[PDB]
Amino acid sequence: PVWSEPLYSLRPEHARERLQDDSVETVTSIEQAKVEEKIQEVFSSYKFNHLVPRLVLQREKHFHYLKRGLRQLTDAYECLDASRPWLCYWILHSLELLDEPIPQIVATDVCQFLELCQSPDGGFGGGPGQYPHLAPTYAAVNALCIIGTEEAYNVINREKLLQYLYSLKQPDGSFLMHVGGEVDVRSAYCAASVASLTNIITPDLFEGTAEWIARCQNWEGGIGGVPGMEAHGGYTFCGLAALVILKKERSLNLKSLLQWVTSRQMRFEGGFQGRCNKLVDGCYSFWQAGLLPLLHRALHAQGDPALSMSHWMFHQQALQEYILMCCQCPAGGLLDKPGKSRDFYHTCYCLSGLSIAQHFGSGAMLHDVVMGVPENVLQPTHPVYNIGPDKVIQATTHFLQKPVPGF
Amino acid sequence: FLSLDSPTYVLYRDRAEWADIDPVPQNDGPSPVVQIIYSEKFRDVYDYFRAVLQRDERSERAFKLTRDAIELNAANYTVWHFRRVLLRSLQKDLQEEMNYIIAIIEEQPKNYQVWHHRRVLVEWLKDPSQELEFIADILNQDAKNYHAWQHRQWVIQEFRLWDNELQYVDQLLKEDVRNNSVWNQRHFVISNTTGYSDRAVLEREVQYTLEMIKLVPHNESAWNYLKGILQDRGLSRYPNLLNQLLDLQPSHSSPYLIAFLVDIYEDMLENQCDNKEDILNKALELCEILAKEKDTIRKEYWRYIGRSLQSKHSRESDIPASV
Amino acid sequence: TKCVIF
Ligand SMILES: CC(C)=CCC/C(C)=C/CC/C(C)=C/CONC(=O)CP(=O)(O)O
Ligand SMILES: [Zn+2]
Repeated sequence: PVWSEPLYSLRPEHARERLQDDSVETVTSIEQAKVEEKIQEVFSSYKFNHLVPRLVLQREKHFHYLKRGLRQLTDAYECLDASRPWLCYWILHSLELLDEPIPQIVATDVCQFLELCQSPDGGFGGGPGQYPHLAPTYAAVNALCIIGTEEAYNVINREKLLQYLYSLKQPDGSFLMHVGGEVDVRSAYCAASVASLTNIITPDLFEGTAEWIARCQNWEGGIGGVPGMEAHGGYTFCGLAALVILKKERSLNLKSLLQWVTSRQMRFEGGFQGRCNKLVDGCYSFWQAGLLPLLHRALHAQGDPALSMSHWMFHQQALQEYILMCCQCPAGGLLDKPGKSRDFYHTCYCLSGLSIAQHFGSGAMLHDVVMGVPENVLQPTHPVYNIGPDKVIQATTHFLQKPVPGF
Repeated sequence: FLSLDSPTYVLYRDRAEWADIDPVPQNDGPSPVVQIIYSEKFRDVYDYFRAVLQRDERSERAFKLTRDAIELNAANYTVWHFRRVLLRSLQKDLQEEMNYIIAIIEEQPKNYQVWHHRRVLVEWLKDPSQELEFIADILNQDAKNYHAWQHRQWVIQEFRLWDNELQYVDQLLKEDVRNNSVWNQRHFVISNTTGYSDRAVLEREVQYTLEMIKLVPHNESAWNYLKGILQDRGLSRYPNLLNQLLDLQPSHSSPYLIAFLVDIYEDMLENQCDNKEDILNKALELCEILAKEKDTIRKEYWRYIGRSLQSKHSRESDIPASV
Repeated sequence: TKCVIF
């Protein structure tokens, strides 16, 4: 129809999705109302300006932003001086999603830099001379796999890496993030991610890990940082993704998990919140929505007959609308929500989430949903490692040619 | 001694007491990537930190230097490790270090390293006497600070300080009944104390929650808590729940109540209830209402549930293909 | 105003 609005967030009924505070105001409802009011303005902008809406992913702008950042950053990134391998990964993956080639000059320079970040003891640090840590170790490995050259792969010292992982392993099944460091589910994921890709998983490396992770699932259905803590999309993604790598997703109550994550998508905004009663944030477009492809695979592996064969179990269209209309910075790069400033972290995950929302795939079945101009379609991302599915296959195949350290 | 923000602050390369030390420039290689253009102060402090770390100089001046490096980037875990090495090696007064960490957390409460550092201090001293109060102050500024709640659970659990936490939880639920962190803490306290098996406790909690649901019917936290504390034993195990929820339909409806109804129906069909078919249709009707009208953002989920229920509960579900 | 994850 001519009166019909193709964009879900601009339809008249959508107005009914606004927050109902039952005339009981608290810090929570107040903060939620502020966001929705700001988001409504964005949605209404076309109408009030008397222009026909057009959702365009600003590829050109994002590319310039990334291309430059990969080489040089302002002092605004002093707070990430201990996370440079992450900057490599976030940027390289964003370029990958945007289908932008990685010049071999760049690739080799990235390899050399990550090599300087590698510890003599194993693992990677946040920068040259810094002690190894599981977070930058995970980012370093992902960056090298995105490059996927023989040179990149050879940077990783597999024997030391495994030794490093063992030095962090705890008796209860958990891992420290680094020597004398903290413990939470992130370490399980970082360890399982780098260990599986580089083929260094021994018979006892992850003993008790699946059980420890399962202990982090709480009454909410989601997973917390440590047993007892509130469920959060970041920790839930780490927990499930790690379990998928260990082939132990079944240790979890997948049904309560599914119900929890699907409830994390905001009815009005379209994007996801990180935990119940908090605010929408573009980076959760991945940490949260990324769980659906994982759950789909797990449920299907159990022979679930009710699983859709064309869509993930979340509003794909609404997520794309939120990201495209509310998370792009006009100067390039993406962000948390309107009012927040861009950064490479959100640029990486907003695009990763957009890709997830555009590409559905369950074995032979394949269905895409690209909101806005067709040029918006991105390269697909692997729901476990968050790098190109082809890069995962390529990397794993390569390392399977090597023998698990110590045989 | 000399604060990083002091108007008379001087770069380390201009300090006499550091003249014997040659700074150590960062080794980024020939053609750097993601190279950060550090400010003068930042690079100067870290060039000297790299020097003391390299020499493993365990001195009072190195100790003071870590305070500045941390101030410039509290997320630098390497500096924190060296600081802890210096705390022990130099036999530093840990209560003084406690005063120090209490101040740093106040200014950067969302940082991982600061909280882990405080935990280590408490462990070393074996003194949790200042924790609940300190955490309470942080939570008074951000009632949902994840690190704060996690540290609070650790302290309470390790030192068995359960006695007043439920009271603390009631206070915050009063302030904001929508604080999911407080509902999580409530479940944390009860689980580790009385447990939810004692019928008097479970009864008390469910009454409290339904009462909170009445006051704020659209508050998703109360609903998730209600479901969370009953779903393990099975929702169908509580026959009056369904009826009572249907009574709130009129003046307290929400996609949350409709969703709960579906969960109850789902468990009933799972424990082969009476009127197998009557319950199924009631459920599929709600699943459709939710997917088409009441909760469309979750249409793909609700259609999945509708399908799942149909798949294993329709009158023809157990009937052979030949029939 | 930014997200901290490590
Ligand atoms: C592979 C890794 C390192 C995954 C971690 C991903 C995330 C997103 C972790 C979040 C950890 C956390 C709960 C930090 C607490 O501060 N965060 C917030 O308060 C943000 P929100 O309000 O959205 O919960
Ligand atoms: Zn974010």
